[PDB]
Amino acid sequence: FCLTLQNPLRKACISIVEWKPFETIILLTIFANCVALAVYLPMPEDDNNSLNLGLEKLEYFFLTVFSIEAAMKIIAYGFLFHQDAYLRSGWNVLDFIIVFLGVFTAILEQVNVVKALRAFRVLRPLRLVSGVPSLQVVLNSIFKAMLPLFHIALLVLFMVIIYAIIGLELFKGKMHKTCYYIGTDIVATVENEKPSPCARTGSGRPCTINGSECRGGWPGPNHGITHFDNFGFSMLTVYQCITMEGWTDVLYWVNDAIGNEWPWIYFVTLILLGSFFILNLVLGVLSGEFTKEREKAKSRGTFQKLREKQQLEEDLRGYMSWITQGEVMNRVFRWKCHDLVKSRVFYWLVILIVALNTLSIASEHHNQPLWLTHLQDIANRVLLSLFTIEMLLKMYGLGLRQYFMSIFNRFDCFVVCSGILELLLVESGAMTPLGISVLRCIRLLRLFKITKYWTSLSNLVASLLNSIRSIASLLLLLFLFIIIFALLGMQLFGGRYDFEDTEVRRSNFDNFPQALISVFQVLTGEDWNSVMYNGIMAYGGPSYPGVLVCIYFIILFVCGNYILLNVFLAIAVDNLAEAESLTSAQKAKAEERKRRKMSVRVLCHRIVNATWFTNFILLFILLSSAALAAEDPIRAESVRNQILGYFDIAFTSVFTVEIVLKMTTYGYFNILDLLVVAVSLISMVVKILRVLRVLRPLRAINRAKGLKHVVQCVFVAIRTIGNIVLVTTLLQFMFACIGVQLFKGKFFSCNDLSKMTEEECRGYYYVYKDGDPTQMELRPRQWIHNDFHFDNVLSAMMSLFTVSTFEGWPQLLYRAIDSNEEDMGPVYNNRVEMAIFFIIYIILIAFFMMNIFVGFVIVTFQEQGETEYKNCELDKNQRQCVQYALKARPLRCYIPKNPYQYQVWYVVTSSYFEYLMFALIMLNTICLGMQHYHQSEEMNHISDILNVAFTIIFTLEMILKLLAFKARGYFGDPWNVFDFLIVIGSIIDVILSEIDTFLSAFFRLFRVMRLIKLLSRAEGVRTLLWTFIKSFQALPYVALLIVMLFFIYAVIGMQMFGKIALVDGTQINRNNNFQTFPQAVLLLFRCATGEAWQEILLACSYGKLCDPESDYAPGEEYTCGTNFAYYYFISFYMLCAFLIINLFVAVIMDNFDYLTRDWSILGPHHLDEFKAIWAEYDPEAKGRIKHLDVVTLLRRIQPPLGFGKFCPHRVACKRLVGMNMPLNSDGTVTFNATLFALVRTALKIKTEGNFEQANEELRAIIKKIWKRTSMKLL
Amino acid sequence: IEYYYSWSFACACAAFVLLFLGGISLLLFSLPRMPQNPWESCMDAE
Amino acid sequence: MSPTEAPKVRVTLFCILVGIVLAMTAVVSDHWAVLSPHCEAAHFGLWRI
Ligand SMILES: COc1ccc([C@@H]2Sc3ccccc3N(CCN(C)C)C(=O)[C@@H]2OC(C)=O)cc1
Ligand SMILES: [Ca+2]
Ligand SMILES: [Ca+2]
Repeated sequence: FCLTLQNPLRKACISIVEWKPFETIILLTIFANCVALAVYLPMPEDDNNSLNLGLEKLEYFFLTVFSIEAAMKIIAYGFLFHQDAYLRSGWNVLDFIIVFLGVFTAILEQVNVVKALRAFRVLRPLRLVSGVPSLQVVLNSIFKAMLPLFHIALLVLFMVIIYAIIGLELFKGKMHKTCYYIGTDIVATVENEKPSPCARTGSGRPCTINGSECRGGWPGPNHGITHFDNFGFSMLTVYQCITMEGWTDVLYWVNDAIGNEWPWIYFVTLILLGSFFILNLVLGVLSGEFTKEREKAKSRGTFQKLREKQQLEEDLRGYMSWITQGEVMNRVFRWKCHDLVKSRVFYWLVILIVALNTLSIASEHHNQPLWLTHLQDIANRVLLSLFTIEMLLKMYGLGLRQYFMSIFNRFDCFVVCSGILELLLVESGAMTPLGISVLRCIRLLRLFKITKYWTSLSNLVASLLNSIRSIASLLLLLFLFIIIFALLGMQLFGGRYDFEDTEVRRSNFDNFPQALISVFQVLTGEDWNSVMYNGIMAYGGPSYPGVLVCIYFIILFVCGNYILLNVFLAIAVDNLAEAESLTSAQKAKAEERKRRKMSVRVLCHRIVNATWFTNFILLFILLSSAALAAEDPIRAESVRNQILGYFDIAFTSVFTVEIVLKMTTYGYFNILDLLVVAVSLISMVVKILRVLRVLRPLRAINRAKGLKHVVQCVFVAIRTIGNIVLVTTLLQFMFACIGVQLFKGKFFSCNDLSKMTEEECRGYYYVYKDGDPTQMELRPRQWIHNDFHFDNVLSAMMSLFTVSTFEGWPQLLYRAIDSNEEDMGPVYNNRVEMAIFFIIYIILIAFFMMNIFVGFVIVTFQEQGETEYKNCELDKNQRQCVQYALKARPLRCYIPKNPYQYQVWYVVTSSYFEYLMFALIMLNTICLGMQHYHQSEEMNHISDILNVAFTIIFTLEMILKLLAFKARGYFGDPWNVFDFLIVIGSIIDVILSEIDTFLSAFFRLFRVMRLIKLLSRAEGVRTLLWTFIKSFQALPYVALLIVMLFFIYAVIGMQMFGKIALVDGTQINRNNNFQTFPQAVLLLFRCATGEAWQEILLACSYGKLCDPESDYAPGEEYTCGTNFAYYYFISFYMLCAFLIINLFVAVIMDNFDYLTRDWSILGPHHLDEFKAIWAEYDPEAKGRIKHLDVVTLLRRIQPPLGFGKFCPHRVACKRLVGMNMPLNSDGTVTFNATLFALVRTALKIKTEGNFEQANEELRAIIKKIWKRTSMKLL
Repeated sequence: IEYYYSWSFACACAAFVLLFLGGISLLLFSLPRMPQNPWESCMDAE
Repeated sequence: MSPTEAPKVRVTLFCILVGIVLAMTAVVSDHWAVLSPHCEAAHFGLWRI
C-alpha cells in the first residue's frame, strides 16, 4: 500500500478514497449483477422479450463500473511497477481477466451490427469472493486437501483407460442390431422398454415382437451415445458405469448382444474395483487428512477456545441461578408448584400429553372419517390448554427470570402463543383460504418438543451451534458453486431442448429455479445420465462438436461431489471430535466428583475333539447350503429337485448322529443346531417351513473361532450406534408429517392428462406412437394412484426413505411440483416452490444427518484405537519405528559375475533402459486406442503388424533379463513373474491368430494387460494399492458376513419371488430375476448399488403374473408375488449398508498409520532406502559388510536420516565413532543394529548409561522375546 | 439333430477346469505373501 | 524346502498329475457330439469322427 517508485498524490489521492465502504459499494454492485444474470430468460432460435432487451443495456452499465474502478487501482498505485504490483496478488488477476474480456464482448457484439463469448459473462460471481477475504481461507481449505488425493486420481485414470481398451477389444461394434418392423425403419418395442440390441442365431435375445425382424442398420442403444466402438465412446461409457448410475443398462445391452454367460465378469469386476474400492481409498486419505489437521489445531492453541468458553458459559449460567433464585424467595401455593416440577411426577406426566399430541397428528390421512376429524379439533383445543396451564405455572410459580434464561423454554412460550394464535384466527371467519392449512402446518411444531427428552446428543447439538459461523461459511461456498453451474447451463442449454418429440424432458435448463434444481440433481448423482444425454442431443448428436458437451457434466459431477466430501465429512469429523472429547472430559470431571462424597463318555470327547471331525462337519455345512443354492424354484417335481431333495434326507443322517453324540458329554448357540435339524426332519403350512430351512449357514458361525468374534463386534456397534438411528427416525417422522399436510390426496392422476378428476376418467382414449398423428391406438383410460405417495404417516415414511437413498426422487419431485388440489389430477409447474421440501429434506438427512453416522463410527473406532494405552518412554511412532529395526531381514539382488554377463547387467538396470521400456509401453497403448469400428483395411494390417512388432520387443527384454540374472534371480521379483506371463500369452495371440488366416478373444487381452507394468515404477501408487490390499486380506471375516448375507437373501428371494413370470417391460425380465441362484445374487447386487430397487420392489408384490412352467390352480395366474416384498427389500437395504460401512471403516483403521503419516519427520520410506543401499554392498544377504564401506555407505543417505548437504569431514568422522555402534571385526558389521544405531541418532537421543534401560523399554514395550538383543543391545 | 455329451465334454471341461485352477493355485503357493508390515518385501532373504 | 515340502504344494501337484490324463482321455476319445437325426448318429472327436 505504498509506492517506492511513486507518483505525487495529485493522482495518488484516489488511494485515499478506497477506505471502508468503497470496497462494499462495489461489493454491493456485484450482487446486483448476479441478479442481472439470474433473470435473463434464455429463448430458443434468436427470440427475445422486453426484459432481456433492457438487461443487455444493463450489462453495459455494469461493465463500465468495473472498468473505471479497475482503472482506479493501478493509478491509485501509479506507474508500470505499480500496476505490476496490483496484479501481483492473484485475486486481482481474475478481477482483470473478467472486465477485460467483458469489454471485448461489448466491442465484437457491436461490430457485427458472439453467443459463445456471452458465457464468460457467467464468471462474475467469483469476483464476489475476492471481495470477502473471510472466504479465501475457505477455498484454501478445499484446495489444500487435494494434493493428498493426487495418487488416487491417477489410479482412477489407469482403470478408466484399462477397462476402455478391454471393452474396446471385446465389445466393439456388437450393438448395432435391433428388431425392426418388417420392411420399415420403425423400431419395435413394448410400451415400457427402451430399445435394445438383439442377435440372429446367437445367444442374444431373438426378436420376438411379431412381424418383426432383426437387422443391423441401427446406430446405438441411447441414440448412439453408449456403445463401445471407438476409444472416446468406450471411455465415456465406462466412466458412466463407475459412477454407478445405470451400469445395469450397459450390462443388459451386452446380454442382448454377444450373450449371457461371459459379460457379467466385466461389469462386476469393474464396478467393485473402480467404485467400491476407489471410494474406500478416497474415504481413507480424506479421513486421515482431516485428522492430521485437528492434531495441528490441538498443537497451536485451539483446544481451550472450545473448552474455556464452554466452561466460561456453563459457569456463567450457573452463577446466574445463585442470584436469581434469591430474587424471588409468596405463599405455600408458590412453593408446592416448585416441589411439583422438579419431582418425577411432572417429568413423567408432561411426557403423557406430548404422546397425546403425536397420536393426534399421526392420525391424519386422506379420506379420513368424520369422527376423527371432529375428534382432532377437540384434542387440539385440550392440548392447547394443558400447555398453557404448564406455562402459567412455569412463568409465575418459579419466576420469569429463570424461565427466559433457558434455551428450551423460549420455544414453549412461542408454541403456546402460536397455538392460541390459531384459535383466535380460525375462530373469526378470517379463515384465510391457504393459512387455514399453514396454521395446521404450524401446529406440527409441537412434536419438536419431544427433542428435549433425549439428553444424549446435547454435547453434539451444543457443539453444533458453536460452529455456525463455520458451518455456514461452507454451505455458502457450496451454494455459490451451484450458481455458477446453474447459470452456465442456462447458456449452453437454455432453449435448446427444442426437440419435436412428444415426450417430456422436465429436468431442463430453462429458468433459473429449474436450472438450479437440475444442477442439484446431478450432484445427488441421481439420473444424471439422462440430463447428459439430452445435452448431447440438444446439439448435433454423437458427433465431434456435439459430444464435448459431455465435459460439462464431468466437471459438474466430479468437482461438485468433491466439495461435498470436504464439507459434510469435515464437519462431522471436526464437530464430532469436540462432542466426544468434551463428553470424555465430563467423564474425568465426574468420577473425581463421586470420589469426594465416598471419601461311554471318555471315547466320545476324543472323537469330537479330533480336528478331522470338526472339519467333517464344515464340509457338510458347505454342502448343505449349496444344495439350497442349486434348488429349482419354479418346479417342485424336477429330476434335479428330487435328486437334490434326497440330500434333505442324505445330509440329515449325519446331522442327526452328531446331535445325539453331542448331548452325551453335556446336558445358547447349541439349541439352534438342534433347531436346524428339527426343521429338516419335520419337513420330511408345508411352504412356510421351507423358509426356516435357510439357517443351515448360521450353524457355521458356532464352529469358527473367528466368525464368533466379528458378529460380537457388530452387536457392540449397534448398542453404540443406536442413539443416532433413533434420532433420525424421529426427524424422518417430522418431515413425513409435513408431507401429509402438503401432498395429501394429491398424487392421483388420470391416464391421459386431460381429465382432471375421477368422474371424467372413464371410457377409452387415443395414444399416438412416436407422435405421428396418423398412428393411433385405443386404450382404456383409468384413474391411477401413484406408487410412492404421501397419504398417511406410514406411506409418507415409505416415500421418504427412498428419497433419502437417492433413488427415484425426481419422479416424486415432479409429481409434487405438478400437484393441483385435493382429489384432482396434476397441473404442469403448478407449485414450483415445493422443490424446497425435497431439498431441505435431502440436505438434512442424506448429506448431513447421515454424515454423523460415518463420522461417529470413524471417531468411536479410534476409541477402540484408544482404549489401549501404552504410555512408555517411547512414542508410538518411535516404538512402531523401533519395531522396524528389530524384526527386519535383508534382501537379495543377485549381482552377477562372468563379465560377459555383467556387460548386459549394467546396461539393463540403468534408467536410460527403464525410460526405454516405459516409453514402448506408452506407445503400445496408443496403438490399441487406435482401433475402432468401420475402420479401413490399411488399419487392419498395421494393427496386426504392430501386434507382432511390439511382441518381439517385449520378448527381447525378457531374453535379456534372463541372461543378466541367470534364471534363479529372474523369478525372484514378482513383477518379472507377471512379465513372463504376459510374454507367453502375447505369443499365443500371434500364432493362434495367423493359423486361421493361413487356412479367440481371450488372448487378445494379453495385449492390454501389459500396461499394468506401469505399477512397477509408481512407488507412490504401488504403496497405496499395497496398503489397502494388505488389509482386505487381513480382514477375511467381515468380508464373509457380506458373502453370507447375499447367500441368505438370495435363497429366501428365490423362494418367494421365484415364480414371477418374465414379462418384458417390467423389472422382472430376462436380465433381472430370482429364478436361479446366479440370477438372484446379481439382482441383489443391482439393489446394493441402488439402481431401481424401489421400482424392483413394486414389481414383486403379489399382483404379478406367474410363468406357465409353474403349476397353479387355473384362474390363479394373477396370484404370485407377495406383500412381504416391502419387508424383504427395506431390511436388505439397511443391513447391507450397515455391513458395508462396517467393512469400509475397518480397513481405514488398519491404515491409520499410513493415512496420517506426516511425511516430513521419519518414516519407513526413509528406512526402505537403507536396505536399498544395503543391497549395494551385500549382493546376497550373508549378514555383514566391511568397515571401509560404512564410510562410503553413510554419504548415500538423505539428511533427514543420514548426513547433511555439507562436506562430511566434520560430523561423519565423529558420528561414526563418537556415537556408539556395535563393534564387530575389521571387515564385519552386522545388518540390524547398524540400522538401529542410525535411527537412534535421529530419534531417541539417549546419553551414556541407558544401554540396559533402553533394553528395558525394548523389553516391556516389546512382545515375544526375540533373543537377538545380544546383537541389538550395545 | 441335437448336441449331447456324457463322456468327453464333461472330462475335457473338467481337464480345463482342473488345469486352469490348479496351476493358478500352484502359482499362488510359491509367490511369498503380501508383506503385511513395513519391513517385509517380496523376494526377501529365505 | 518350505515351498516344495509343504502339504499344500504336494496335494496340488498330484491334483495336477490327475488331470494331465483327463485331457489325454479327451485327446483320443471321440464322444462329445451326439448327432440324432433318426440311423445316422455321429460321434465327433479331436482326431476320430
Ligand atoms: C449400499 O451401498 C452404500 C452406498 C453409500 C453409503 C453411504 S450413504 C449413501 C446413501 C445413499 C446414496 C449414496 C450414499 N453414499 C454416496 C455419497 N458418496 C458418493 C459421496 C456414500 O458415499 C456413503 O458411503 C460412504 C462410506 O461414504 C452406504 C452404503
Ligand atoms: Ca442412484
Ligand atoms: Ca439411481
